[PDB]
Amino acid sequence: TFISRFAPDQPRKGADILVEALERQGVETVFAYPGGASMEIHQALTRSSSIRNVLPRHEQGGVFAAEGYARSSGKPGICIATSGPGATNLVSGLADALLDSVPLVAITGQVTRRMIGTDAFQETPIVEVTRSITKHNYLVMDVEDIPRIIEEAFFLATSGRPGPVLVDVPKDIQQQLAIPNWEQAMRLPGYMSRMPKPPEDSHLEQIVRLISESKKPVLYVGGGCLNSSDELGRFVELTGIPVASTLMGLGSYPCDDELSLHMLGMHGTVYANYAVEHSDLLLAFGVRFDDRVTGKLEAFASRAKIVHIDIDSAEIGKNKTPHVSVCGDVKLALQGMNKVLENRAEELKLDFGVWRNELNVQKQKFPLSFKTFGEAIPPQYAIKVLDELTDGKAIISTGVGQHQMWAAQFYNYKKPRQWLSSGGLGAMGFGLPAAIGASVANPDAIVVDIDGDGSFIMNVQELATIRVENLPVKVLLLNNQHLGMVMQWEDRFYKANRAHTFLGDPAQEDEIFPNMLLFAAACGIPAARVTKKADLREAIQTMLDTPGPYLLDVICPHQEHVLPMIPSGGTFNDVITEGDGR
Amino acid sequence: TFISRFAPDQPRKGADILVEALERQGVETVFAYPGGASMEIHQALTRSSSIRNVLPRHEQGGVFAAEGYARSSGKPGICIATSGPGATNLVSGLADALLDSVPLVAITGQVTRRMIGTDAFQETPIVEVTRSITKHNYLVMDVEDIPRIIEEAFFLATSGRPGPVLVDVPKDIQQQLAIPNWEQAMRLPGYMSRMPKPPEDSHLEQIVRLISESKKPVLYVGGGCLNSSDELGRFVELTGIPVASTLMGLGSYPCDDELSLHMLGMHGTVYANYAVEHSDLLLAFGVRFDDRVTGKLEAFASRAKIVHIDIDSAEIGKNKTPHVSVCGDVKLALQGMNKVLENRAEELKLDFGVWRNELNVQKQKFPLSFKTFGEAIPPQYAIKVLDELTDGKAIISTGVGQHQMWAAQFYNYKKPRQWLSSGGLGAMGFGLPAAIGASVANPDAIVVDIDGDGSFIMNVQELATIRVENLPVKVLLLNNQHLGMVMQWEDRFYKANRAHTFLGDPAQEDEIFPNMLLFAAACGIPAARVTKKADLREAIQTMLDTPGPYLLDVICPHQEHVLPMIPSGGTFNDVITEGDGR
Ligand SMILES: Cc1cc2nc3c(=O)[nH]c(=O)nc-3n(C[C@H](O)[C@H](O)[C@H](O)COP(=O)(O)OP(=O)(O)OC[C@H]3O[C@@H](n4cnc5c(N)ncnc54)[C@H](O)[C@@H]3O)c2cc1C
Ligand SMILES: Cc1cc2nc3c(=O)[nH]c(=O)nc-3n(C[C@H](O)[C@H](O)[C@H](O)COP(=O)(O)OP(=O)(O)OC[C@H]3O[C@@H](n4cnc5c(N)ncnc54)[C@H](O)[C@@H]3O)c2cc1C
Ligand SMILES: COc1cc(OC)nc(Oc2cccc(Oc3nc(OC)cc(OC)n3)c2C(=O)O)n1
Ligand SMILES: COc1cc(OC)nc(Oc2cccc(Oc3nc(OC)cc(OC)n3)c2C(=O)O)n1
Ligand SMILES: Cc1ncc(C[n+]2c([C@@](C)(O)OO)sc(CCOP(=O)(O)OP(=O)(O)O)c2C)c(N)n1
Ligand SMILES: Cc1ncc(C[n+]2c([C@@](C)(O)OO)sc(CCOP(=O)(O)OP(=O)(O)O)c2C)c(N)n1
Ligand SMILES: [Mg+2]
Ligand SMILES: [Mg+2]
Ligand SMILES: [Mg+2]
Ligand SMILES: [Mg+2]
Ligand SMILES: [Mg+2]
Ligand SMILES: [Mg+2]
Ligand SMILES: [Mg+2]
Ligand SMILES: [Mg+2]
Ligand SMILES: [Mg+2]
Repeated sequence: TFISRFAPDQPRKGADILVEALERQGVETVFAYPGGASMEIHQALTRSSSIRNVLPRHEQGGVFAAEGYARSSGKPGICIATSGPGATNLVSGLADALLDSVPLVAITGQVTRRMIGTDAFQETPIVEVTRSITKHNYLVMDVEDIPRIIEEAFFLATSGRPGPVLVDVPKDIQQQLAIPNWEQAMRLPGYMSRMPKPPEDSHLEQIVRLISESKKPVLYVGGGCLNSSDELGRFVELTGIPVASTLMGLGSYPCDDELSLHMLGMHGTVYANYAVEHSDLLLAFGVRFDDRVTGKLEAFASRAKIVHIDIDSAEIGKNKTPHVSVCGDVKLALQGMNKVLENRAEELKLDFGVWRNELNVQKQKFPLSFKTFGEAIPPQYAIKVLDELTDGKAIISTGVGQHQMWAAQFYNYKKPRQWLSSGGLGAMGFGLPAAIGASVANPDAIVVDIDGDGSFIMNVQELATIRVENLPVKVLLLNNQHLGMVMQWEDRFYKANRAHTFLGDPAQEDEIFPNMLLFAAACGIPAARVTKKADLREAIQTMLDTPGPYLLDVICPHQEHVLPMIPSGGTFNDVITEGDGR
Repeated sequence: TFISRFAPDQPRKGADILVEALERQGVETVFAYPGGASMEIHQALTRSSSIRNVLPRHEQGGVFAAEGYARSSGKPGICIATSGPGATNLVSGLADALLDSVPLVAITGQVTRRMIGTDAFQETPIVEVTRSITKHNYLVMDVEDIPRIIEEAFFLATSGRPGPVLVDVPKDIQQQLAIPNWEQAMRLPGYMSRMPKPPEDSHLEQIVRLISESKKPVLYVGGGCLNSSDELGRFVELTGIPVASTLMGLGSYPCDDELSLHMLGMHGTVYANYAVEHSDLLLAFGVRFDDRVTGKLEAFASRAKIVHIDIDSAEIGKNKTPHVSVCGDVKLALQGMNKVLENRAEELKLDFGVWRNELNVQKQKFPLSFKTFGEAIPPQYAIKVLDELTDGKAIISTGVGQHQMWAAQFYNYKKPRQWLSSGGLGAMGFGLPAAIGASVANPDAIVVDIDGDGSFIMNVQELATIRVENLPVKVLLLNNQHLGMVMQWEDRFYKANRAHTFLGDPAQEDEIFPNMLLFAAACGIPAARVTKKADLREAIQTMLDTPGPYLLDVICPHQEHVLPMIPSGGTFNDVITEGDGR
């Protein structure tokens, strides 16, 4: 039973109704940067005893923190910004949350209703701007609509295929007094009628039928399974089907497991892509057949009967056409199939040991590998050490590029929501703010941002946030002085012709530039650099053991390449397994 | 006569046609951050001998630098970004260029034409996103359209009311070979037919008629006069009409002049707003009657006959209704009126010395003023010293907030395009990147970014750009540890209740946090802090005299308030002339 801070017959500002609407949704933390058009909302926030604000240093930091909070917890992330430049600074995070299906509620102040459309001070038509990069959005045109719109926004952000919802609030509405009605019905008839039903036995029985008729089945699991860890693990017990995972799926099934093929796709393992190439049954659970995974679609799982279970009917049959499909929550489908697989266990007698052995041979002939050169630190190796000293139990966020691939390849995620990474939009500068949100949501966890030097500098101002919020964020900075992934493509496809990929100072080209230790020092954050592989284990242990935030600058030879690699639009037969920038 | 690097019968990549299209427009400098979907464009850029790239550390830095380049030079600023997160990171700069009418051409890489609409890797529907915040934009659907679209984009960005134009280029189009045709006609029939004619004598003669019948005329000049410095100065010679200027107009008429009323509006001088309040003729040249200037519209220039000259007919009669108008280039109108005023000089005998004296009394009773407390540095005073040691000849860029108002109030701009400031959107984080673009366009000028500690940290990563580009950018950081302007409004309208406006570390609240000197040190930029007013003159001289970039952290009491202040929607009779946070 909720207790308002206001008498139920007492008028209060729209801003106060908006904050109480958040309290009534269970919101505990928001990421809010104030300005003129949201001041009223900030004033109302100080009157709340149950909502904490984490002040970022840039609204892009605020929205990426909100995403970290959501991805690391399964709760919606809440960001708040002023009008105009506040709102436009959210845009990369909105697009990012929409592409990765992350639940987010973004609230923007706006000029007054009578000023809308007049090229007013700090006016942006943010509802127009963000229509194509949000799941839904709203312009509040009457203070009495605030309760319903906030309720609809959380409902839409968190139900179905999750995503971002933006709510735009004119300053005059924030100031208007009213008595809220907390019992209005949501006004979403179409969306609620198009919500998937629980899966039917008919369809689940057909999937189990297909499994029992198959000799080479592969599971293809993605971000849709992040709430299905238990059900999926049980399903693999009852079937012994080996598991390939997308970049968004990492940790749905444990990486340190004998049935795990690890990641498939452009930079997937040779054995994961082999499994899919030669499978005769493809169980695609919570995946969207993106071409970073599939390569050339006609060549992808070309001898497989394809089962697709997705909560979004628009995904089913979009790129690849399944033989069987379920439109619904993969968690319910797994539960239902598990009962069938348990009851008919002795009748079914499922054994894929011959397929599993065929894959385990590929696993032994073509494992993930890296070279050690003299005493230079291999980035791959630094991530393996971090895995060992954290016992695969850290929350890992990353930037985008080679280090992101290595954080996926060389750390064994044990649970979903340990891995926080921008996959569909691939936004640099995500890792540090995302780690801020993850640490706020999981204040007892080990939180490590595995970052690149180009990604890290983009939202470096959030080091200040980490300090004043006294968050124990660890930064494993893999520093190769380049835009590594663009550099790799220059090496393989442009004859190593460099086009603006070097991030250091060309006037002193053998100096580490910038000196990231001084960024940390500027914000009172302990830091160290490590250059020799022999010093790595101790350096990483110091970072872990030192209380509070810590930056470790890990210097890496820049000629490393992420392998394997299927070029864009290619087939398994195109996989590249050797080479680097030397 | 232009010399291609390609034979005129030789096919080359669309990327190479795009770069040569820029060369043919006279482009010398671009601000380009590479990614996968723009790599081809970056490769083609390295093949150009005439185009230099300035690599920013964040695309928001790139676009704000492009704006600095444009505002400081009168040329279009050119920024280039990859697809997806590259493109979304431009958005605040696009909206900013559209609100301040800054010419800008933004080029974004895009996924291939067949991938558009498939939720592809790093795909953003950027043409949809930016339609309402650009003057125009384009999606290139055929390599043969590149010459025409680039020509149209520069034409639209620079003609008429200038603004940003975005061009979105699919990666397959960048790779396609073709032979460009450099002689296609622009396809802009409607826009070119709606282009204003040279002003008619009928309308110019009526304006001079009104002047000669007036006893209290005021000039109200804005960003539209930035190319009319000579004509406007001559016009003031022939008429002796005193000049009030908007924040975007600063320097069109010299600040250090006896006829200058300085800035009008919410934070205008008492005498400028008085002049307008009591005028009987308002000459509104290159201004858009924004309500940061007008306050309550009915009360604004309520006894004046209003003349409005604007290049955009949509502005004429929008907010205030003129008695006379010219739709056209204010530079041509001034030239035309100057001939009339010269020929009929002895017949007209214009003398407003009685009005000018009435204003000069207001100038003496209510000048701009500040308090000095002990040995604390007044920010107002620090800007006056900078004015003196630079002889009012520096290019000044700023962030947004109190320091922005003080940079407008206490520096005497002598020419247009010395002042680079975000006025309509008011985007924090603009000052440092804008100074980068200004220094690249004016490599011999004194370039000073007068910044606040909240604005400065937002794009602090561009310190790296300044270093490797070896740009002599000076940073006068006015550091009050707060979001000053939001703090001021908290003081006057919310009983000093602080809602997330303190930027320092509350655990050690009397320490300067962060330590901006270490940000500069991280990027190899000389820096110093100054805290005592007696040390200010020397500290600023050191910054000016030390070659190359330099950061000066100027510590300021946070209780300062920008005065005067007409509250939003108010009238002259509401002006606030005293008070602060003490
Ligand atoms: C540099 C770089 C390289 C990359 N290379 C690779 C790569 O080699 N391999 C790779 O896998 N990725 C790679 N990507 C990531 C990539 O672009 C996509 O982000 C990823 O492939 C898509 O993940 P997904 O298929 O799991 O779909 P998601 O984006 O995770 O979407 C989840 C899907 O499940 C559905 N869903 C959600 N909830 C449920 C539910 N309860 N029940 C049923 N369905 C549900 C949604 O409707 C959607 O279809 C790379 C990214 C970058 C930046
Ligand atoms: C914190 C803050 C406080 C502010 N307070 C103030 C304030 O007290 N005073 C103030 O003035 N501003 C203030 N502003 C700035 C403000 O919001 C607007 O940016 C400014 O008032 C508008 O400038 P402008 O009228 O010159 O129009 P601009 O934005 O400069 O537009 C120029 C106008 O001229 C036209 N034009 C362009 N070229 C030509 C040409 N060749 N011939 C004819 N017409 C042309 C365009 O069509 C347009 O109508 C403040 C901003 C901030 C961030
Ligand atoms: C905190 O410092 C400042 C400064 C400033 O102008 C310099 N504005 C704002 O808030 C706004 C932000 C955006 C639009 C605004 O316009 C506005 N808002 C109103 O809300 C009631 C009324 C109004 O009357 C014109 N104008 C306003 C505004 O508060 O005027 N805050
Ligand atoms: C499927 O076939 C194609 C063809 C093509 O251009 C011919 N583009 C794309 O998608 C992209 C979309 C966006 C960026 C792209 O470049 C890119 N993609 C990467 O995927 C991980 C990495 C990378 O590193 C530089 N560049 C690519 C890219 O496939 O080149 N796919
Ligand atoms: C906001 C933004 N701008 C540009 C991007 C385009 N990309 C990339 C890619 C893969 O999307 O190909 O396009 S990755 C990348 C370079 C990575 O820099 P690093 O972290 O310091 O080095 P690391 O050694 O790769 O770990 C760029 C420039 C991007 N995604 N986001
Ligand atoms: C991207 C962005 N986010 C928030 C903004 C809303 N505003 C402002 C305003 C005037 O637009 O009122 O809204 S000014 C301001 C605080 C200024 O920080 P400072 O430079 O360190 O301190 P100074 O002492 O004022 O010089 C904020 C938070 C903004 N405009 N841009
Ligand atoms: Mg605002
Ligand atoms: Mg069947
Ligand atoms: Mg080793
Ligand atoms: Mg790097
Ligand atoms: Mg790209
Ligand atoms: Mg008349
Ligand atoms: Mg003094
Ligand atoms: Mg930044
Ligand atoms: Mg400040």
